[PDB]
Amino acid sequence: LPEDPKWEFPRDKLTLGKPLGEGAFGQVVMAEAVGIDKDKPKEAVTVAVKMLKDDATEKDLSDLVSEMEMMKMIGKHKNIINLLGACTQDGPLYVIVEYASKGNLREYLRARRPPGMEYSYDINRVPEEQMTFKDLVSCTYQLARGMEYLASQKCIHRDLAARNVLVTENNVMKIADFGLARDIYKKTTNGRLPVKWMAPEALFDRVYTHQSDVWSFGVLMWEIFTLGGSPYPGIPVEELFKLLKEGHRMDKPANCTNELYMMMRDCWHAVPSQRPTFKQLVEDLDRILT
Amino acid sequence: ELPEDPKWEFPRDKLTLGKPLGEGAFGQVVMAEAVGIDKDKPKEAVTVAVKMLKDATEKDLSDLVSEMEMMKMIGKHKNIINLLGACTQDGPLYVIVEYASKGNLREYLRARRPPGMEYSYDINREQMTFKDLVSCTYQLARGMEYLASQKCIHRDLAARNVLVTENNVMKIADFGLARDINDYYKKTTNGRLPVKWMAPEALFDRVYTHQSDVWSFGVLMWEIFTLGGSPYPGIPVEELFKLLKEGHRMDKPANCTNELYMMMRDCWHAVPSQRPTFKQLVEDLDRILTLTT
Ligand SMILES: CNC(=O)c1cncc(-c2cnn3cc(-c4ccn(C(C)C)n4)c(N[C@H]4CCOC4)nc23)c1
Ligand SMILES: CNC(=O)c1cncc(-c2cnn3cc(-c4ccn(C(C)C)n4)c(N[C@H]4CCOC4)nc23)c1
Repeated sequence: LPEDPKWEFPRDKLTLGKPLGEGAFGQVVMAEAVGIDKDKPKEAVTVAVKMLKDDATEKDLSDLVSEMEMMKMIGKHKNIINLLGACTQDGPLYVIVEYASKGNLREYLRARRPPGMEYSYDINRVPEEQMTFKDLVSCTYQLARGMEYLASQKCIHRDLAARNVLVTENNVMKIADFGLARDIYKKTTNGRLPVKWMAPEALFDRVYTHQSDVWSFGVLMWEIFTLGGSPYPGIPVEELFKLLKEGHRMDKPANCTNELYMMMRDCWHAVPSQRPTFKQLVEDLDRILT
Repeated sequence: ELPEDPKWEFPRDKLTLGKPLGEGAFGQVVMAEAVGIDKDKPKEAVTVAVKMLKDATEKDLSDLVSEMEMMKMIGKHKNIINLLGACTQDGPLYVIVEYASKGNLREYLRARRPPGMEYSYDINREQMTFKDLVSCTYQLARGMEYLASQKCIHRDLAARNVLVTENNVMKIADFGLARDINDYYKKTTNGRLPVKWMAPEALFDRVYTHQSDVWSFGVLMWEIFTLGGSPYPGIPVEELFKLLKEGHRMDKPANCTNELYMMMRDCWHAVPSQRPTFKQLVEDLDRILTLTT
């Protein structure tokens, strides 16, 4: 792998830590980096490094490099997990990205559900108490702002879901895993069946567009206002195909205004060209915030 | 097998292909004609250009589909090559866009330079005036300000990618193309080295913004008032990196007022946040155009 001084970070100044989780690209590990912020070059900063699992092929290795080199292309934004640097030449490939202390969004919302209406036993959070409606509309607004940035850079996400959203310690929403490569199932990875987030054109024809991500914004909105519900609850994958081309759609979440739910279904238009653009989603969510 | 969209489907019977025109990164574009593509006049044949694949991969098919469906989202404008229809489901994919009879701008301008002032041996054409040149820039700024408002970044704005219709309307083209993994870009594509149209911040950080699109507008202006000149004449690409961040810029073209050349340099501002918006470019370009004669 060629050198890149603009992005290279020395492994001496990088100290690994406890693992965080795993994804389609490998595993992501907590870490600390000394001087990764050039402005404050004697400061330890908490970071997350993305690396391969101990059983990955080179197909998986080029797919880690090809996400890293795409993260350099699309720039930085407040509502995405940004790239900080990399370790290339010696040993394993580390990819250093921003750290979000409050974890991922789906389990953040599930932990803050009302008593007796939990998803699973797990552990609840009453220091966090419970979220308000205005709380919820700004999380999607932040994500619309972030999705409108990625769309403007001609980037397609292909798998936008609440589990792939991350929360910083100031409750900032950060879209993650947007540079992954596309390689043409019933395999639940990380607790989710990804086919339930796909637009019909990507589910039946395996074709993706910025409009297809708009379909996956709609489901994301449904996850948010149900505080982490699971879409199409308990429906077999074999039946979603038939149910989808029949015109059936998900029901209106409680504690959610009609105009938001009528915005939810316009993302689920059968024709991609008929779905809203990210630009008007940002216009409408801003107006609804006040 | 591509999804349906009735509003945009055009029957393949009524479309008869013709001689090829040229190519881009997206495939080939070929002359053709379509009967009834204009619904208001349904018994009329209209000349169109259709974009199709060259052979090209399964990846190349998705980037045509996402360029076609992105052209539907950003709307229509007088100063861009607009989408007219498509043939999707029953055969190979055809994307039908507007036809500009006079070809691209760079060779349009080069064909119209004075005797003895040629760029190359091509049969010439009937010479453009100063008012001709300024309204040509105004039209293109109007088109870029529309594209910017729809959150669109061009990334490769050059005279060769502007086309002229039969009444001299300027139309920006290839604005919805997908972004791939970085071409060396130092290889001549379509008679130009695209690296000479890139802003330094997009050169050194490989990230594109609306402020960089203004930088390539400035280069574009230089192309126009030199009637199809070649930017940075005889400078090696390996030296252009240093030469740009050293502050060197192209010289003021003849038959071009000082205020236009100092507008050209404000496009080439070192600080991107300081370059003007297209919104302000059309406002100033409007002012220069109406004190024409
Ligand atoms: C499956 N992971 C991704 O897809 C991913 C991709 N790129 C960057 C990340 C990432 C970035 N900051 N970050 C912070 C944490 C974290 C912090 C505190 N906790 C626990 C103790 C509550 N977990 C984290 N943990 C995983 C575990 C479950 O969900 C996120 N993942 C990340 C994640
Ligand atoms: C990189 N080009 C594009 O991407 C593109 C995309 N979509 C539509 C076009 C297009 C639309 N109308 N049109 C007309 C002509 C033309 C007419 C008359 N001539 C001369 C050769 C006799 N050439 C034309 N010629 C090509 C050949 C040289 O420059 C462009 N291209 C177009 C172009």
